Amino acid sequence: SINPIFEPFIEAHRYKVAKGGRGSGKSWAIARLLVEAARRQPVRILCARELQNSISDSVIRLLEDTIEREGYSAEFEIQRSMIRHLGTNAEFMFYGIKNNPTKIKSLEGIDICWVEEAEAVTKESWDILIPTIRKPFSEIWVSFNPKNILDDTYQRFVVNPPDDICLLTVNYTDNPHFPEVLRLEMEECKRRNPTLYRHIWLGEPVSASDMAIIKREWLEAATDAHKKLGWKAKGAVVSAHDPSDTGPDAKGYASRHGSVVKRIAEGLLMDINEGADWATSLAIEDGADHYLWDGDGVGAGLRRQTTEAFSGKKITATMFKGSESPFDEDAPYQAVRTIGDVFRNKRAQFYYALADRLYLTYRAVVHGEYADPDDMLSFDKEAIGEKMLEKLFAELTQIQRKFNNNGKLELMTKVEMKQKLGIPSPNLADALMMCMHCPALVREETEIYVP
Repeated sequence: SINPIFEPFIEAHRYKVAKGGRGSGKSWAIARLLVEAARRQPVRILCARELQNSISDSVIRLLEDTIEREGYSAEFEIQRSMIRHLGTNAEFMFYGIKNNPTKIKSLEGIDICWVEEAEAVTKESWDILIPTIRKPFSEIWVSFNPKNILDDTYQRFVVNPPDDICLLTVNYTDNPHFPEVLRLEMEECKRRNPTLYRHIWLGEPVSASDMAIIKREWLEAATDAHKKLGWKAKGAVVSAHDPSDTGPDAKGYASRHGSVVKRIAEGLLMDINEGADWATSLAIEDGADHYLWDGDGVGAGLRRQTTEAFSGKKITATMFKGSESPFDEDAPYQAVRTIGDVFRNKRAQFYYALADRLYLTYRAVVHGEYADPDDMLSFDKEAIGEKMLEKLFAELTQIQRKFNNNGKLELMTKVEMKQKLGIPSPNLADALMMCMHCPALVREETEIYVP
């Protein structure tokens, strides 16, 4: 008998999509149905995936194992990159979309395309693949484990689905032959990191909390926004350092030139002094006029080393304590209510400064609403590097408001984030937040003055 949950995939539908976490057996279910179809119809079946650096990355072994398991071996011809039924002449072929877009576009007579590990498939790859499956009554079958809700595959098939889709959600709980080997992994994870367990094993996509303060779409708009809207970085250079703690979590550094972010860096396997040396050296390299570091924890004693590093250079050095009452707390709140009435503390104050800059930039880029570039924020992608930029964005989107019994704005602490969300401390995000603050007044011709 075939897995009953997959019965709807036997009926005709243009799109057949199965999503869920690990151990659901969905790929085995799909392999079985395609083998049974191949035994009965002269179908050409394209097995596709985002990247196929070798044939061993494809589902070919899975199909062979399926054929052997059911006892169908004598019905088939097996080659390194082809399976063919000797009765119907049905054929399976295997290509990576990134690897052979030309070959894929040139394929004719395809009846079924199975895209496996489809969470890896990019918008560009879908746009290439889908128009090629153009035979009347041809079908696209898709199996994936959700990553982020905003990823193209999830958007394309779950959020804004096409006409004539059969969507199944299947997890290990729907697998009557869930392997003990996987049950062992699942329970281990469920206990150790409940949030991660829901993502990996219950197939829950990563999505922004309703309490999140910075949206991914704003960060995308803000990427190279100075190029998009055509302005240049003007202002002081501000750098900041998050020394993390005694644990493994990477240290953070961020630097900006006025409204344009120019560097985001991580500091691995450093003690507190190595970290401060690294960060102050980066600030010197970046031509910083102002440097801040988090002194609320392990960084509380770094003033001496920091000021010594800057000896002979006019660089201001400010210990940032996110737990303190907001800067200028008795001043009117702008954009009888004071700054202190609005924000619980400096961490909230400056995260909202960041969020505000980002939202304004988004409104400018996406909705064409004018804003002063000084009040915006752009990420210089070429300067920062795509890799570090993505790391930063993945942290920023998890920063969350928490309920406050005095109606003030307050955020979850990094310790709370680690404990509830099961993620490392967001030290890149915090480093960028700290460089929102410029408390030290200076001019080339004057003293540094801290009011």
